Amino acid sequence: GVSQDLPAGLLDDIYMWATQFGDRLDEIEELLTDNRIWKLRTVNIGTVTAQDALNLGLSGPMLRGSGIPFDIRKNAPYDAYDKVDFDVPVGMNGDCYDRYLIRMAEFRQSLRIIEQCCNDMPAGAVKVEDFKINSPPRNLMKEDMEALIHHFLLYTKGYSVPPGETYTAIEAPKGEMGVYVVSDGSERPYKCKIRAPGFAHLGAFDHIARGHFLPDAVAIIGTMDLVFGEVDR
Amino acid sequence: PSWENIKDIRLDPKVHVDEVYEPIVNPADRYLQHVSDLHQYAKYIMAALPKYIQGFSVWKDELTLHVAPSAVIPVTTFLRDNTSTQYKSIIDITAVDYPSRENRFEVVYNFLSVRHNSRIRLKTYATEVTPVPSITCLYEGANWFEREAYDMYGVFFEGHPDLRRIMTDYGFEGHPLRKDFPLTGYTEVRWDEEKRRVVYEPLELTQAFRNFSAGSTAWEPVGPGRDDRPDSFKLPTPK
Amino acid sequence: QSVLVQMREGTPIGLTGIYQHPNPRPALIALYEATLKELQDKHPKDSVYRQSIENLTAHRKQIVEDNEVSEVIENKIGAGLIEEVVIQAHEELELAKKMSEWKPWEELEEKPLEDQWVYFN
Amino acid sequence: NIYAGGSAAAAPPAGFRIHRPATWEESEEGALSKATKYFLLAEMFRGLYVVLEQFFRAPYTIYYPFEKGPVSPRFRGEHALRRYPSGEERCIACKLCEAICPALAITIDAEERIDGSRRTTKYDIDMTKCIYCGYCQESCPVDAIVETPNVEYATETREELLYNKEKLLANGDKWELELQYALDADAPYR
Amino acid sequence: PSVGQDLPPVGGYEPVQWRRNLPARGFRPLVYLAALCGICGYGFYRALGGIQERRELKREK
Amino acid sequence: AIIATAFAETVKFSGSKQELQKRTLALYRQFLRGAPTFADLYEVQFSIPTIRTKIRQEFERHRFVDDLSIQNVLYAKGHMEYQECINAWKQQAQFLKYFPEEDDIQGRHQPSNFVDKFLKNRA
Amino acid sequence: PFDLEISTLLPYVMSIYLVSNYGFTIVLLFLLILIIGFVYEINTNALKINKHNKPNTDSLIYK
Amino acid sequence: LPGGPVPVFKKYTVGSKGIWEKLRVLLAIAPNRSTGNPIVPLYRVPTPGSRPEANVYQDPSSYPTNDIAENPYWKRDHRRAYPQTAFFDQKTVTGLLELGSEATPRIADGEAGTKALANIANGGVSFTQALGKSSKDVIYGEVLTVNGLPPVAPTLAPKQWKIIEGEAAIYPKGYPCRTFH
Ligand SMILES: CCCCCCCCCCCCCCCCCC(=O)OC[C@H](COP(=O)(O)OCCN)OC(=O)CCCCCCCCCCCCCCCCC
Ligand SMILES: CCCCCCCCCCCC(=O)OC[C@H](COP(=O)(O)OCC[N+](C)(C)C)OC(=O)CCCCCCCCCCC
Ligand SMILES: CCCCCCCCCCCC(=O)OC[C@H](COP(=O)(O)OCC[N+](C)(C)C)OC(=O)CCCCCCCCCCC
Ligand code: SF4
Ligand code: SF4
Repeated sequence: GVSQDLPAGLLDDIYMWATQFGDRLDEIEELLTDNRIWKLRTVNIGTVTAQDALNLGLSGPMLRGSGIPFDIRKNAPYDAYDKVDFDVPVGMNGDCYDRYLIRMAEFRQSLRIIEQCCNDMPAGAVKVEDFKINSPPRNLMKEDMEALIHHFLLYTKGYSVPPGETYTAIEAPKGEMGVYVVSDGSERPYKCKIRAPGFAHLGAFDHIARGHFLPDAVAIIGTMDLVFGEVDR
Repeated sequence: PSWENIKDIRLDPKVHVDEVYEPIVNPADRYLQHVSDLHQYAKYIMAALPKYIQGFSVWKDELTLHVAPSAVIPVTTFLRDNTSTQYKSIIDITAVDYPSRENRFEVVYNFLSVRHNSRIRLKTYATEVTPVPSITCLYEGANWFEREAYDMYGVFFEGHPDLRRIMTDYGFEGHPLRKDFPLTGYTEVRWDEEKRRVVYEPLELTQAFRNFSAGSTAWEPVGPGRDDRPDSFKLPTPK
Repeated sequence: QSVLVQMREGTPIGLTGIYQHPNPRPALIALYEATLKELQDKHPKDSVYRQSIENLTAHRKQIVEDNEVSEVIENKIGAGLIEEVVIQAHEELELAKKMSEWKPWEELEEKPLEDQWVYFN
Repeated sequence: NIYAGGSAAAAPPAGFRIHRPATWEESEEGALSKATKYFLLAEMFRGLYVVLEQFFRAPYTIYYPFEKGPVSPRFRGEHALRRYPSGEERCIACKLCEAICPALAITIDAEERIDGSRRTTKYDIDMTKCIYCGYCQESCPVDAIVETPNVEYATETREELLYNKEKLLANGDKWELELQYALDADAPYR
Repeated sequence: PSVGQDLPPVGGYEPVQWRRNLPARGFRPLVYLAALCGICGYGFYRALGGIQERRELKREK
Repeated sequence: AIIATAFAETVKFSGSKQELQKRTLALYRQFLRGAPTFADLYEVQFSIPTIRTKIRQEFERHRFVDDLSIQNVLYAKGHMEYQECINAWKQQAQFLKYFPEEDDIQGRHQPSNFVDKFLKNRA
Repeated sequence: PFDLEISTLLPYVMSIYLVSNYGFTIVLLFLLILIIGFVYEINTNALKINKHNKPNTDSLIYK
Repeated sequence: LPGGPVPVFKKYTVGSKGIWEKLRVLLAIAPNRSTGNPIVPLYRVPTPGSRPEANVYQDPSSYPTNDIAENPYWKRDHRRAYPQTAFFDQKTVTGLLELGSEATPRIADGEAGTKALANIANGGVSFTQALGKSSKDVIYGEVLTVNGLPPVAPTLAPKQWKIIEGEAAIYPKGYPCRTFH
């Protein structure tokens, strides 16, 4: 679940932030979206067709740059994205310009999530209910014998995961990011593997950057958005 | 109409519950119907390619086809091209070594059909010396993935342009993600002042690595668990 | 004779790389008939593979010959646009051509060992 | 109905067909209107006027050693071994902070002292391999080690950056008035 | 039970702005072109007048 | 990545021992043709026949290997090594991994006997 | 050759009063003769560096 | 238009006062734009180490879990109620094709049905032999769809798209990006 509960007055503060971030973003939008220099630098740069966007394994803003309506939080939803209403931007030409426009719109959609989630926040527990996978609170483990036993064991040994394998993918803002973890049945993972989006984006670099000029080899790095914690680990 | 006369929201009547009501339910119960669907789909695929599909496993919302190594290119082709499957996007391929098996590595392949919104896994096997055939013939995004599975595990992909190491040191001898390879490795780096270069030396630590895996449980922590195999896909008891 | 499957320039379309394809349903029908002829030619009729792609291309061919507008059929077909559907029918045609060289209705040639495929109970 | 096979109810949506892009002759703007915006750089000037507006507003810069930025009490900086009221070391050598530490920074040796009480002989943190996860503070039942919000302790040698028991007891001495403020606001939330 | 948490308001917050606020500003482009031609033509009036005066001054000298 | 690197080879496994012997001798020829560009490229102290004797010595390490698959894995590792060395990707500090013996004398007191191994308990 | 034209205008614009109505037309003819070589240059697309790889426009035919 | 332009007195930002605001509504692109700087008496007062809500906080709970007396843990444990991977070889699929199912038992002779199980468990039959032996409506019942079609690759929750194209869209027409919902 979550590490601990929110502080005492933060829900009233994210609202106060969002009220002004709505215009702080339109302001950044104005000197780039219809800048003719920013336009000419990225209009037919980095074009990927929708059929080889699948063959390269591209996802997120690069797959939706090419016209394909696919994102995980609508298609295979998780973590209370069912309960929150929003729409999705998808470009039409496979270029750096539509990959820019869908980010500038995903800003807006994320702000829509934030205000819907501040309005619809319920009460209740913030961690999972049982003390065999995460710790009791310190009010309890200092007087409860069971809870002191569970607190002592979840930190020395840890909890045990049942034996199995899973590939779980969510939508990072870079793209589809997944993890393939093999559980022995022990308290250490037998195997973990991170599928980073930017690994497949940088592997796809040769396929796109053929026949571009040298300056337009730099504007295409900034659309696959390589942070390099992703690409090598 | 001012920023002086704007209302505060800290002074407000807020939500307050006496008591929270959350019903308890098994998370595996929401999958079951789709899991049954997945079973039927897999029983079709094995019936469609009996020469090439040794097995399958359905855990919970996740399908795995168990396929032999010389059987991988006829299966992936099928998964790319059949109108029912259409597993266009390569997602993630890698290896896992089980040193207790004869064929040490198993090589897993993850595919996404963005049409039908479905994932599939393909498992083959490989020894340290014997290859797996490469699917970079079909997928141009696969080869880097194959290449990473080369460097961390030593698994080969026959028919691969530019198989070499990636995300490791150039003169690195060893395959790191491998149970005989130690954690801290074999060598270390320092600046030799005499030769005015970095030298690579056998490894030595100022604090030795202390694993606390010695000291695990002596009681087996989880049961066998229940099944979500449907009654359609298990053998009938006689009478 | 020769058939067109994918326009790579022309009137633009919602997807990148694909363009609007002139006269889709003759190319569609001819692709379907090539698939059914190839498949009844070179596969044994006990095959589950052959039976299913027979019934599948027969169902799609029936839908394409019945209705006459294009976006009545692309909602009844259930795949994407008909440029996509023609690409898919071409793809199942070349899949069906490869399957008779690979011959996958046989028994499996590579049986696993039993130390193979055990996962920590 | 019944669908085909390769066919779900995920048909194309009503309106997934594009409209054909407009030619030059089917446009509402005149050539004169369109090319006045071309040669007189209209939206370039609009984006120019944006940052001109921004010249005339208040900057955000705070002056760092004279004005510090945000603090929550949850924040984590250097380490401190606290003491009881009436001065007792609190560290009952339970090895939990060592067992949980994700980067193996803690090392402890523990011996029974003359009182028969259980204390650490040796406590040590490598601050070069510390990662500030706070698990060592979350784990301690006595709440003996904490994270003070000090981040301003930057050193010049590695030897200075290896904190034994004595440096951490001096830290828990020095920051104790502050750690009162931190744990008065954190302890219910823990 | 739940006591002392951060909770939302009894009626919720009022909606923030997530649409694009890019209103089309300025005159029509033909207004700017007409003003440009008017300014430039008046400048040509004064400039060509001054050249003719300077020619008459040169005649005098 | 449809275009591959310059000194690439599609990795291909031989069912015959002799065609792998053909490929091994071709690889030795590639290495020894490239010894002078290795001497220029990595700014080395010594001269080219020491690169050539190291290439020959690294091949006489693996001469009496019988099993054909192990010789295939050996040939693939060797071609990857050639491709790294020829393309100037390896640097001088890892090019001189191959020469631990040549750079310096590491000092006195080389233990040979049991007793001078014993006096420093193999150190 | 364009730079040599720009400094060929430089004797004219100093003599502009003395050759009034006559050197005006000679300069008009001079400028237009060089405008024709310029429209040669931009009709030929001479100063472009153009990218060698297309989307490969050629369609997908079969059999 | 539910999330449309709001004026800048509902935006919690320091703004301006006096006739300087009458000057900046004439000198603006959109007059309903904030200045960026949050209102100091509103934004983060009281500071987070000084909160009256911290002394009243108690740890939260749901009812059928914090319940003191009626629940035992083995009824609401689900880590030990995990399902396992149903691993199927080819000979158990031959067994499912020839003997039947627990929904569909094609087995009489229970005493002899054990030894009818046995030879397939030994590998008497093979799988393509089972596909040839088996009926056409068992092929169209259990292997294929009841209409004879291949089963489509299953998804858990299908997503039907609905393109928003009017002025409820995020970009007006002429921009190369579309809202898909
Ligand atoms: C109908 C009108 C009148 C008719 C008479 C004919 C013309 C008379 C007026 C002449 C004045 C011309 C001024 C310069 C013309 C610039 C024209 C232009 O926009 O260049 C286009 C060029 C690329 O052309 P293209 O590929 O077709 O794409 C254009 C997108 N539509 O784009 C480019 O290559 C880059 C564009 C660079 C623009 C300059 C960028 C930096 C300089 C900014 C200067 C701003 C000055 C403000 C200073 C304020 C001081 C207080
Ligand atoms: C020093 C010599 C150089 C001077 C600069 C060049 C001349 C100016 C030409 C462009 C401006 C103009 O006059 O544009 C006039 C137009 C009028 O548009 P509207 O009718 O309000 O649109 C209505 C659209 N609604 C319905 C959406 C609202 O925009 C403006 O008022 C915007 C403010 C322009 C401020 C001028 C910038 C300089 C600030 C200092 C004040 C002098
Ligand atoms: C190719 C574009 C042709 C445009 C034609 C426009 C017709 C305007 C006629 C008005 C006549 C007038 O009012 O002119 C009067 C002015 C001043 O004259 P003055 O010194 O007071 O006269 C003294 C006569 N004495 C000596 C006998 C006493 O003289 C001019 O030169 C200015 C002409 C007006 C502006 C022309 C702008 C041309 C810009 C072209 C850039 C492309
Ligand atoms: S500081 Fe805490 S966790 Fe560490 S040994 Fe002392 S009591 Fe245990
Ligand atoms: S903060 Fe984390 S890394 Fe640092 S000593 Fe505590 S548990 Fe270890």
